[PDB]
Amino acid sequence: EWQGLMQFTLPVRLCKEIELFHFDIGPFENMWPGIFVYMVHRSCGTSCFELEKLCRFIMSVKKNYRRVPYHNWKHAVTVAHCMYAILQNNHTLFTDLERKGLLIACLCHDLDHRGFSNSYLQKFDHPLAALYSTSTMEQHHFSQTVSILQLEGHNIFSTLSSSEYEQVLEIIRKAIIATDLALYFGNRKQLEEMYQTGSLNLNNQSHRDRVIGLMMTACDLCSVTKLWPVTKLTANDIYAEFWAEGDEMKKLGIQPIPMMDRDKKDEVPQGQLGFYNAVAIPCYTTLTQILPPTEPLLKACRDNLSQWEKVIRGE
Ligand SMILES: O=c1c(OCCN2CCn3c2nc2ccccc23)cn(CC2CC2)nc1-c1ccnn1-c1ccccc1
Ligand SMILES: [Mg+2]
Ligand SMILES: [Zn+2]
Repeated sequence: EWQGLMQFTLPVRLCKEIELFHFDIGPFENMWPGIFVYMVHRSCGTSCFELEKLCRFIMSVKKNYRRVPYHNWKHAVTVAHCMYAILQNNHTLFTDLERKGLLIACLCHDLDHRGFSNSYLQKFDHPLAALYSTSTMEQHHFSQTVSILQLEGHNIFSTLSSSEYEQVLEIIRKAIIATDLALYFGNRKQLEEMYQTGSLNLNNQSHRDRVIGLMMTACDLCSVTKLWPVTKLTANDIYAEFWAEGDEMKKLGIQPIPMMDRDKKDEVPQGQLGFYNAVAIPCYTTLTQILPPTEPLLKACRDNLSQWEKVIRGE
């Protein structure tokens, strides 16, 4: 498997398309691992990682994604692609160390997801909630990443100094934890404050950390930035997972919230429209302000918002 990954070369017809923000990995399933390799080589360089070690890692990350409806291997690579697209359009702003870290972080950010939110795990006293009190899945996601790296021949960061090793793991850690949506709101609030006051400074490390976290949220939610046919289909996978969690609450004789209730299916468009307005639009708006080149993400999100409006209005 990993041996065949080393031999892979991306088709020429996709060389330009992959650079686009709205690129869908959808039709190219068996290429997803190589697509990641491609993005790493172009963004970090071919001399960045040992090829064999990188291929082992990717395949192990792959297998450690469960067959859940949404929080799966496809979502891992999709997010990793948005990160690539963001990094490619802001080539100067991010350090060599940040580029490696972020692409890996995105690929691993949902490692071994079960399809349950943190709320579910904490409410029903799951062992992971017993372990990680806050940002439950996210800490497990990072924990799984460290485990995969500590496997033999999987340590891709072995050619980096002890100091560079502890830096990149912290970059990954902060970035995976930043994918907790609960933390996004506070983060985006502070960022807008710093923008309008003009106190945003990318020399300041904690300001870098905030921007990266927003980038994470942006890359994580990037299903709302694809062409409508793709966005719509992915919305199905998201709700399939929401409802399965709701079903597990129903099995205990507990009514879930309408979002996780499949008997409330009809309100999905209005649910999306609100989510777009409250969460997605402000996310990409603030990101576009911070990184003008990422503007095609906001634009695409605007387009899907109006599609949802048309769904509600019946058009
Ligand atoms: O699509 C999303 C979404 O839709 C729900 C909209 N709502 C609100 C009330 N309500 C809705 N549908 C309803 C239908 C009926 C009734 C009330 C309803 C909500 N959330 C946030 C979720 C709480 C973690 N995230 C995404 C999203 C977009 C892209 N990735 N991604 C994501 C992020 C993290 C985790 C999973 C998915
Ligand atoms: Mg997650
Ligand atoms: Zn995610």
